[PDB]
Amino acid sequence: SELAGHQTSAESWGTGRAVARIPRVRGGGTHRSGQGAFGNMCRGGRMFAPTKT
Amino acid sequence: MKFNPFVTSDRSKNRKRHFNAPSHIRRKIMSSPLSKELRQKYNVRSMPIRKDDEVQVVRGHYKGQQIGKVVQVYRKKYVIYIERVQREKANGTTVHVGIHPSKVVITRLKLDKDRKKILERKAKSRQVGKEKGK
Amino acid sequence: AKIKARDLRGKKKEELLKQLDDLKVELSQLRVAKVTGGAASKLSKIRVVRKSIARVLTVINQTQKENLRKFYKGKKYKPLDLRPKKTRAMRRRLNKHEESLKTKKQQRKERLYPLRKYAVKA
Amino acid sequence: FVFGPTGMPGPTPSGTNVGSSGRSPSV
Amino acid sequence: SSHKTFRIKRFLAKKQKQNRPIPQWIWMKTGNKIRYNSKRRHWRRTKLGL
Amino acid sequence: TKGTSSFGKRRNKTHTLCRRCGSKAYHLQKSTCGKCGYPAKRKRKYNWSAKAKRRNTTGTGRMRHLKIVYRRFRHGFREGTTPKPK
Amino acid sequence: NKHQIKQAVKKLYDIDVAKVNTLIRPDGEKKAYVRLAPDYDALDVANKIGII
RNA sequence: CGACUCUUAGCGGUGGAUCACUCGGCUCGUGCGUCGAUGAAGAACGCAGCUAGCUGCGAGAAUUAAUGUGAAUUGCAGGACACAUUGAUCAUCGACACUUCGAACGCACUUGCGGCCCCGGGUUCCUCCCGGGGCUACGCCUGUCUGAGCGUCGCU
RNA sequence: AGCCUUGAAGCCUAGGGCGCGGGCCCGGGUGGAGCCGCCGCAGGUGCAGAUCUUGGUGGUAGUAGCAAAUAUUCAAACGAGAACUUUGAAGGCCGAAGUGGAGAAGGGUUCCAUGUGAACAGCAGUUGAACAUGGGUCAGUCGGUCCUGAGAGAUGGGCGAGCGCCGUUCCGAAGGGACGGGCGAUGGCCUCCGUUGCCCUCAGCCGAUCGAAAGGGAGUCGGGUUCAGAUCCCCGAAUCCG
RNA sequence: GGCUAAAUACCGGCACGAGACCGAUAGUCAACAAGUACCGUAAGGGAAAGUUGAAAAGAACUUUGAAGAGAGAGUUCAAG
RNA sequence: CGCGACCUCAGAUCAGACGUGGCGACCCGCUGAAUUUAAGCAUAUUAGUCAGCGGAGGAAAAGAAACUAACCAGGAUUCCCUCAGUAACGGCGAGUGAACAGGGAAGAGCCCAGCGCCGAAUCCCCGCCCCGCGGCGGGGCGCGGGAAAUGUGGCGUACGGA
Ligand SMILES: [Mg+2]
Ligand SMILES: [Mg+2]
Ligand SMILES: [Mg+2]
Ligand SMILES: [Mg+2]
Ligand SMILES: [Mg+2]
Ligand SMILES: [Mg+2]
Ligand SMILES: [Mg+2]
Ligand SMILES: [Mg+2]
Ligand SMILES: [Mg+2]
Ligand SMILES: [Mg+2]
Ligand SMILES: [Mg+2]
Ligand SMILES: [Mg+2]
Ligand SMILES: [Mg+2]
Ligand SMILES: [Mg+2]
Ligand SMILES: [Mg+2]
Ligand SMILES: [Mg+2]
Ligand SMILES: [Mg+2]
Ligand SMILES: [Mg+2]
Ligand SMILES: [Mg+2]
Ligand SMILES: [Mg+2]
Ligand SMILES: [Mg+2]
Ligand SMILES: [Mg+2]
Ligand SMILES: [Mg+2]
Ligand SMILES: [Mg+2]
Ligand SMILES: [Mg+2]
Ligand SMILES: [Mg+2]
Ligand SMILES: [Mg+2]
Ligand SMILES: [Mg+2]
Ligand SMILES: [Mg+2]
Ligand SMILES: [Mg+2]
Ligand SMILES: [Mg+2]
Ligand SMILES: [Mg+2]
Ligand SMILES: [Mg+2]
Ligand SMILES: [Mg+2]
Ligand SMILES: [Mg+2]
Ligand SMILES: [Mg+2]
Ligand SMILES: [Mg+2]
Ligand SMILES: [Mg+2]
Ligand SMILES: [Mg+2]
Ligand SMILES: [Mg+2]
Ligand SMILES: [Mg+2]
Ligand SMILES: [Mg+2]
Ligand SMILES: [Mg+2]
Ligand SMILES: [Mg+2]
Ligand SMILES: [Mg+2]
Ligand SMILES: [Mg+2]
Ligand SMILES: [Mg+2]
Ligand SMILES: [Mg+2]
Ligand SMILES: [Zn+2]
Repeated sequence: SELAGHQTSAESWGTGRAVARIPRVRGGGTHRSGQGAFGNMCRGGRMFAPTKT
Repeated sequence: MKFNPFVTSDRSKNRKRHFNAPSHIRRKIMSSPLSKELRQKYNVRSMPIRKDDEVQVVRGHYKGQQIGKVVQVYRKKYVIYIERVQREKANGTTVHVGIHPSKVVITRLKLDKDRKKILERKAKSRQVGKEKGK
Repeated sequence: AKIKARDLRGKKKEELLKQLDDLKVELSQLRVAKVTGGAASKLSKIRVVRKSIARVLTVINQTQKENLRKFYKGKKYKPLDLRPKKTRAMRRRLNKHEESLKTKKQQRKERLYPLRKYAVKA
Repeated sequence: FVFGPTGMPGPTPSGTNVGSSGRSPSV
Repeated sequence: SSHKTFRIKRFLAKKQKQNRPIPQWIWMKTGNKIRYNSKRRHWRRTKLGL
Repeated sequence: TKGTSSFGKRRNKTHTLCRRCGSKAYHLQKSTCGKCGYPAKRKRKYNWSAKAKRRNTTGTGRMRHLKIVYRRFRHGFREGTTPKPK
Repeated sequence: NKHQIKQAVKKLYDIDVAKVNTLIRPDGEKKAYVRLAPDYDALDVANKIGII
């Protein structure tokens, strides 16, 4: 799917918070909040060079 | 080989339609071959199994020549319960062991008007095919 | 002693109402039994008397609607619920007569120049 | 004849916080 | 509050009734997977928002 | 005192439940729903939130009447007939 | 409402009602406190209904 | 001596990798291509003998009728004088039914106030009270009725 | 005419080996159902790092700590079990701007009875606002309900591509009412009165509607009663409105 | 001023078929009571979570303990 | 003054109808950026694209030349191939960029106003009779009502027509 990995509003915390600069899931109150997103090294992200039809 | 474009041979689809089959379809899936004597008498090969039928277990731990009455057709679990095909629990109470209908042979049929109608229809469609080949 | 719809079909409206009343009284007693220690047999009867109530009401409602349709059959204007449902867009279509209409100009053209059946030699 | 299970849900915490309790400034 | 609207008291009453453990005969059902009511709510641990 | 101390003063609800969409997004002072836009006749819907459109689109609910239409369509929306009686 | 409750009780059990008090319970049900006229004994009536 | 420490190995833990499974996805292709004031989509609250959720249904409420099917459903109980042209169950679905809000429609949105017509019970013709039923929204087309104008006139 | 329930993959192994190496073979164990060689094809194909992602686990470490608001002690009971529960007795504290007795907002069953002592209540618990099983909120008179407030908001109108917006008396034929009178029609305790239709007569309100559980706004008090409700239940005595 | 089928389009819907695709940190967020639980006043944000066994045969009974837990015993090809 | 026509305009819980909201992959009409590229940046590009608003249908839109051409001519619309990264546009930079012809898929053509002739020859609704009646229509009969000469119907429309 062309949406896989992208159906989130993740945003990078930026430097200074002692974490890598990968974009992170917003909000709180669930396991998903503050996790990595989008990048191909992330669980639940988008794969590298998604295959095309 | 299958050629019908509207019949799926997909494994996932065929298992899903087996395990979600409605009650009146599980009845047809729960069919047993007839004995050699019954098969000759009626010209039918298989019948859907029914309560009060008398069967022989031909596979598993309980196989043998003993004929027992069908006491319960548990279509939800896809098994039948047969007289004397049972074991004991830890507390000593006896519990029926489920046998799949495809692993028994019907020696005597529970006959009523509807069953005689179903046997007749099966035997007639068979003869139409035999004359078609002949 | 069970209630079947086939039994109730010919019964008059008054009998069904009386038959309905007996069931409703019986259900009320059962709901009292449900809370005052009734037997499992009485609890199981609750569902049977409920569906019996539904059967009688179903036959009363059906008997009434058939007569209403006979009453309004030849009438120009009918209650909205006796008019065909179909879908909203289908109810707004040009009806059968309106779609078949043609201008006299179109009728004359089709009379004078009908499409012919022909073949061309190979 | 089983009556053992139990459970109770609650909010999942989140640790998106920043202390920042100092400054030099020491230009 | 004691001062309540009928609509609020009706919403609260439904939340009261959902807040029970599952019947224990659900466990013996043929294809059952549910072990407990995973939607239990505690008036102090998590709030209704209304 | 903008943190912990100020959080103790909040005891006045801004929103309540909405009679149309049933979400606690009905602004009481503005008499408007933040979610569905009630009392506007048309439903509030935007294309910058695809996730929000799939949370309340047709299909997510009960389909009380639409799914009977899907069944009736397969027989041409026939009416006023019954199967031939036994 | 109370008027409807009163008329239903009279017709269902052929008794007479002095007054009716109602509340809606925390579980959403409505409870009716129906008082019978002084010439009817609730204990006797409860026996007919099957309460006691 | 013996602790402690380190290395290796057996066994035991902690942990849930791996592997095998897949009633799920994803992609492509085909046919059809159908919502609503006859009240949609959506939302709320209810409904099971034991039932919280999911699922289904709407006070006829885990469903009625009909048709096909042909002996079950099932976790437990029960069997209505449920059970074979006195039809279990499932399926189909054309009959009937379908609470509250919602374009949402008497006015408001608190389960607040009405108005008109008819019906039933109190009473005792009207009134009055209670209950039931039917109506009472905006725009707009055709026509109908009732009107308006120091608009144009005709006869008086 | 590969392997495999006479045991596949996977995993483990101070077993025997091969290869410069990437790796691979065999032995033994566990495992329980599939797998591999060779010629070709294809690729989401090889990790030590990226303050990499997600999950798990360490040392630190039985360590920091469990020190704000003066304080506990004796006996007995239940109980397997008591510094912490209950009863009794002491010694203390809050000291009527209370650590007392009642409400508003908010909560939403936390309330009450009984039971449990798994998890939770940063020691424990025989206890709890935990868990489980059942109960509990009664009104003409107490509030809402009605009024208008600051304000909000339709219609007419205006503007606007348009969803719509402005505006609240402003570019409006904005009254569906009435004492009475005259013409009829229907009924009934048919005497004569109602109701009802039309006409005459009369008519400022001038702004739909919403807006307060602290403002305006008629009228309920005494006693008793429950495990939990009472100006609501029962007893008695009243009162407003229609 | 006006009407007009066909060949064309179709990541929504109803119903189907297939694949050199992925195989539970993958593939849809969602293989499961998932747009759920949970967070936010709100607009919104949004997971984790698959596998006993062929068959429940899911361990009767004895014994220590207040119990959790144990020791025996038993089911199963296997509870290694 | 009264009565009566017409015109313009009102009120009706008047008789019978119709619109509203949703979904929105594809379609039509608007409105409409900025990240971005130009190694800066303002024109330009991004892009008539995202976002925003309206309206549909099973398809939509378009469509039977006020066309292309300049040939020995073709002949509605839509789509595919090619024309063609071409003619052209462009701080003539970065970049952008069609058409005709040709080969195919499909193939379908028509109707008014006007100018005229026909005694309005036309239409809607109500009431009764026959037929049908879950797509509300066919025929007959009303000195029944209205619309319509401020123009309905038939013939006829550029390929000419009467
Ligand atoms: Mg992924
Ligand atoms: Mg013509
Ligand atoms: Mg709190
Ligand atoms: Mg505010
Ligand atoms: Mg329930
Ligand atoms: Mg039925
Ligand atoms: Mg049947
Ligand atoms: Mg109010
Ligand atoms: Mg080793
Ligand atoms: Mg296996
Ligand atoms: Mg791959
Ligand atoms: Mg790796
Ligand atoms: Mg690594
Ligand atoms: Mg220490
Ligand atoms: Mg206090
Ligand atoms: Mg107190
Ligand atoms: Mg503790
Ligand atoms: Mg308490
Ligand atoms: Mg406004
Ligand atoms: Mg008010
Ligand atoms: Mg007030
Ligand atoms: Mg009193
Ligand atoms: Mg067109
Ligand atoms: Mg997983
Ligand atoms: Mg996943
Ligand atoms: Mg994992
Ligand atoms: Mg894996
Ligand atoms: Mg997961
Ligand atoms: Mg695993
Ligand atoms: Mg083993
Ligand atoms: Mg009307
Ligand atoms: Mg630049
Ligand atoms: Mg640059
Ligand atoms: Mg720049
Ligand atoms: Mg520019
Ligand atoms: Mg441009
Ligand atoms: Mg857009
Ligand atoms: Mg729109
Ligand atoms: Mg629309
Ligand atoms: Mg459509
Ligand atoms: Mg054109
Ligand atoms: Mg063309
Ligand atoms: Mg070229
Ligand atoms: Mg451009
Ligand atoms: Mg061309
Ligand atoms: Mg062709
Ligand atoms: Mg003309
Ligand atoms: Mg032309
Ligand atoms: Zn809303």
